[PDB]
Amino acid sequence: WTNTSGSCKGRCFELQEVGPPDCRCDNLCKSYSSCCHDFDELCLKTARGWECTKDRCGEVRNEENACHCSEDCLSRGDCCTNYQVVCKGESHWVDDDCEEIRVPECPAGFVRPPLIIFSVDGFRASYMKKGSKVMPNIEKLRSCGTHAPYMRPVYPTKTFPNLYTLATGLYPESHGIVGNSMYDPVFDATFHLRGREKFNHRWWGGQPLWITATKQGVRAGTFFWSVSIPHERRILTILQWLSLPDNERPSVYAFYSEQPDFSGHKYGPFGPEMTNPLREIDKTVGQLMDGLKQLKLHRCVNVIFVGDHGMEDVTCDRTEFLSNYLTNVDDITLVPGTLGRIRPKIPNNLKYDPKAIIANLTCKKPDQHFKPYMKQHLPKRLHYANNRRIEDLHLLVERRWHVARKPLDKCFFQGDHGFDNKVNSMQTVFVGYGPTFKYRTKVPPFENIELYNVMCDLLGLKPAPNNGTHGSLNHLLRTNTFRPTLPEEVSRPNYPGIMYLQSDFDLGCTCDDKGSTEERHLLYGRPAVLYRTSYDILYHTDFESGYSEIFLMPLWTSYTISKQAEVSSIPEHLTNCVRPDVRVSPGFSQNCLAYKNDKQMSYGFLFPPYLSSSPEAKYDAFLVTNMVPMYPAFKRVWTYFQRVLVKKYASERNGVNVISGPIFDYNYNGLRDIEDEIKQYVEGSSIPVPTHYYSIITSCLDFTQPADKCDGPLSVSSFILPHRPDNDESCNSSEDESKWVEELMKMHTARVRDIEHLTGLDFYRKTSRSYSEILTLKTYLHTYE
Ligand SMILES: *[C@@H]1O[C@H](CO)[C@@H](O[C@@H]2O[C@H](CO)[C@@H](O[C@@H]3O[C@H](CO[C@H]4O[C@H](CO)[C@@H](O)[C@H](O[C@H]5O[C@H](CO)[C@@H](O)[C@H](O)[C@@H]5O[C@H]5O[C@H](CO)[C@@H](O)[C@H](O)[C@@H]5O)[C@@H]4O)[C@@H](O)[C@H](O)[C@@H]3O)[C@H](O)[C@H]2NC(C)=O)[C@H](O)[C@H]1NC(C)=O
Ligand SMILES: *[C@@H]1O[C@H](CO[C@@H]2O[C@@H](C)[C@@H](O)[C@@H](O)[C@@H]2O)[C@@H](O[C@@H]2O[C@H](CO)[C@@H](O[C@@H]3O[C@H](CO)[C@@H](O)[C@H](O[C@H]4O[C@H](CO)[C@@H](O)[C@H](O)[C@@H]4O)[C@@H]3O)[C@H](O)[C@H]2NC(C)=O)[C@H](O[C@@H]2O[C@@H](C)[C@@H](O)[C@@H](O)[C@@H]2O)[C@H]1NC(C)=O
Ligand SMILES: O=C(CCN1CCN(C(=O)OCc2cc(Cl)cc(Cl)c2)CC1)c1ccc2[nH]c(=O)oc2c1
Ligand SMILES: *[C@@H]1O[C@H](CO)[C@@H](O[C@@H]2O[C@H](CO)[C@@H](O)[C@H](O)[C@H]2NC(C)=O)[C@H](O)[C@H]1NC(C)=O
Ligand SMILES: [Ca+2]
Ligand SMILES: [Ca+2]
Ligand SMILES: [Cl-]
Ligand SMILES: [K+]
Ligand code: NA
Ligand code: NA
Ligand SMILES: [Zn+2]
Ligand SMILES: [Zn+2]
Repeated sequence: WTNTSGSCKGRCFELQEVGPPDCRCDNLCKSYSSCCHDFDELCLKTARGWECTKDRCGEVRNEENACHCSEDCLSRGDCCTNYQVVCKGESHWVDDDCEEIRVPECPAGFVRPPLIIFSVDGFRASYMKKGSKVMPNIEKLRSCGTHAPYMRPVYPTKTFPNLYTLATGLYPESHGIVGNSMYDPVFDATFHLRGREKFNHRWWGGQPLWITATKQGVRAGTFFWSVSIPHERRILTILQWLSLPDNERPSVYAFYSEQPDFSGHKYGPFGPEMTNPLREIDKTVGQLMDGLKQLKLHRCVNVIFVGDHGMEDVTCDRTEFLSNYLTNVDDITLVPGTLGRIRPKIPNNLKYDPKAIIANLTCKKPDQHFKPYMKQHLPKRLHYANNRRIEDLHLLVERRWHVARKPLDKCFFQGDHGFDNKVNSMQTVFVGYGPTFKYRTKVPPFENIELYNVMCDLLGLKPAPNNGTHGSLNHLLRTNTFRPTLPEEVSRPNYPGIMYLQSDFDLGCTCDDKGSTEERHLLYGRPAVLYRTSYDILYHTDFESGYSEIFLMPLWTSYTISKQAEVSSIPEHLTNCVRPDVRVSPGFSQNCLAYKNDKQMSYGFLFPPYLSSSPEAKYDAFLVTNMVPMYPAFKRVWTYFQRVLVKKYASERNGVNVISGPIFDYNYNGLRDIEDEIKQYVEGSSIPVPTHYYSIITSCLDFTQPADKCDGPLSVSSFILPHRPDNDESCNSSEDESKWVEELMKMHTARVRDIEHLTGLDFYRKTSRSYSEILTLKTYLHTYE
């Protein structure tokens, strides 16, 4: 119980959090039904509106007014934002020329620039194309400050997962807010957009920016605004807090707008009804900038104008129904819409057959507008699996479409979001303006998981452990850049020489018949191994590898293919050639007998014999130390990549450096598995089966320079292919590989950083580039939009 008969007099929007039985006056009181009886009348004043008029200039202060035009209002920090414009002949901030901020220009008592996070819900990246005619304030921030053409949100491209990702620097699978709605099987409770369940602390993991701030003695403003508090009041409150004494004043502030998301759902992103809501948000930005200018803070504060996700054209008519694919939809619960998550209606039903359900949802209609996946098979770039709240069965929905259980479940909407985070329509905005951000600078697109580290740096805070790559966004900043340190190598390699004779081996294999290796094939230095293990560096004419004695295969295989390289076929008599490696013991080698016995498992090679520099060098590609276990269905993908696509990339990019290898992620946590976690081996052997195969393809950004003679920045594209026993994911896989393999690889595009987490390897340790630039390169994701 709370005594609401108390009063908010002189307590409106107080920073001290009050709890029952005392009545609250803070912004959050509304969502706990604990505001004092007079909160609306004292704290949500609307009298005379939000703008000063000429007749109000120099007025005697009236406490009933929403905002003031009295001579004392600047010293009290509660002027209407246009006070100096109307009463003192000042210009609106938007009308001022763009002037470089070389150092913060703050009033006395400020020791560092405050940070204001201006969050806009559903602000699609392409809305910026409307320019100054629609949004002059936002356009000025964008062109005068630092901006990206777009920022990549996290999957699902929904509000609660993305806002909490912005606050923590974590993937939803780690922070726990995996959707706008979610069922936790341990709690046996459901989190919803509406209701009280979401207010329970048990759902919210990690460490949000406001907690990081308070734990390190930095004061934070609210990061939650009640829908009943109008935007003009949110801006005035922030300005009032910025006017508090030095010992009370917060260092970080957040503003939130439900728009343009609200109108986006009603009218779609291309709707003519979108113009007025965008003009209204721009007016709010204008009030904040004018408000800051009159308080002499417009060249003091850092402003981050950021969105949570974009908006797509989605209609009721474009809905796929599970009732058209499955006999009994009454036995299942579906999280529907722009994504699908399926689980049995009865939480632990033994009759629930996910295998039969997936089979009925796989390639059943030619233009099917969704694809089913067991969560561990989802593209690794989504990082959407390691949480009990994520159902095993997932449906990736095609952009512009919805999925529903049955038809029973005019249309209420014309727009929606939630789709795959690489989708153009889901892309959102990023603008950084102020003394710490760069002046009139465009930066390449980046992921929202990276902002938490930057916000910590802008506030002098040590970030909590997160999924960002600290230093990868250093190019956005004038100052407060993070000096990163190269991770120390944990395991030094062995460099084995010849220690065995051909006669020492009995592997059941048959075969009919250092130097400059490092310089040519290892262009960016040796990858470092960041965990404790036993491995060997093996040199060859055409490739170099880091061979694991534990996993009996390379952790990585590195090779360079020039633009002029010749592709050759494997001679008929060498098709089944596998040769013992005299540098590696029989006890630390794979064997052909295991592969022959295993009627479901074949083998591939990491360095392809097809790309050998000579028939003599080709024999090295058939070494037992270059072989890896591969399902025949996967070999169709792998062989096409090696025989066709590597040469294609070398020819188009002027040579390529390729690093390929296995990945073991049986527990789908996005991290390298330890031995005990491996759940599949080649029949009757200790040869582990990878869950995935990666490749990192590097070349010169300036393609007029060959990959092996690049003087400047690099260009990279990578992938993490699922090692599957079938090609059920690719509906057109019965056709030639030229019709589907590339499409599959593009879907499984990845960052070098994703591969580093999955392998415990550290790449690009020896380049002529700055470490900050290399960190940006590692976070790059090649999208095929
Ligand atoms: C993205 O970045 C994060 C953060 O660095 C990485 O996640 C971390 O991984 C390490 C190594 O696996 C984990 O440490 C292990 O776990 C415990 C400590 O765990 C407890 O204490 C920490 C710190 O106080 C706390 O954050 C943990 O919170 C988990 O559990 C809460 C209660 O259930 C929950 O609310 C919260 O969301 C979080 O759940 C998530 O993590 C667990 C695993 O911990 C996972 O099962 C679950 O599905 C969620 O994803 C927890 O109380 C140590 O004793 C061990 O020795 C070991 O060191 C960290 O706990 C974990 N941190 C977080 C915040 O998840 C990701 O790996 C990285 N991803 C990639 C791909 O790089
Ligand atoms: C819920 O709150 C009501 C409103 O009170 C205000 O808000 C609360 C949260 C708190 O901040 C209060 O201080 C605010 O007044 C409560 O009603 C009030 O109850 C108090 C008594 O508990 C009343 O007081 C007296 O007011 C007189 C003036 O009108 C004073 O002269 C008097 O002072 C004498 O007594 C004190 C205490 O011994 C001495 O120290 C002094 O020297 C002096 O001799 C008191 O201060 C107040 O007037 C009430 N306000 C109103 C508007 O009625 C409410 O309390 C309940 O209801 C009231 C009507 C009484 O029956 C209470 O006994 C009863 O608890 C709160 N509800 C609950 C359940 O606690
Ligand atoms: O329910 C909501 C919004 C509810 N709140 C979001 C959080 N919020 C707030 O002020 O967040 C501010 C904030 C918090 C954090 Cl963690 C981080 C930052 Cl950078 C900023 C209050 C309003 C919603 C929004 C869009 C939707 N689209 C849709 O289909 O359903 C929707 C529901
Ligand atoms: C998968 O789809 C098939 C239809 O293609 C379902 O099988 C049919 O079920 C009905 C009963 O509703 C029978 O009358 C038909 O004879 C069945 N057809 C065939 C070809 O067997 C099947 O039930 C679906 N499975 C699931 C799990 O939904
Ligand atoms: Ca319309
Ligand atoms: Ca793992
Ligand atoms: Cl959801
Ligand atoms: K076999
Ligand atoms: Na509230
Ligand atoms: Na197929
Ligand atoms: Zn949103
Ligand atoms: Zn929305």
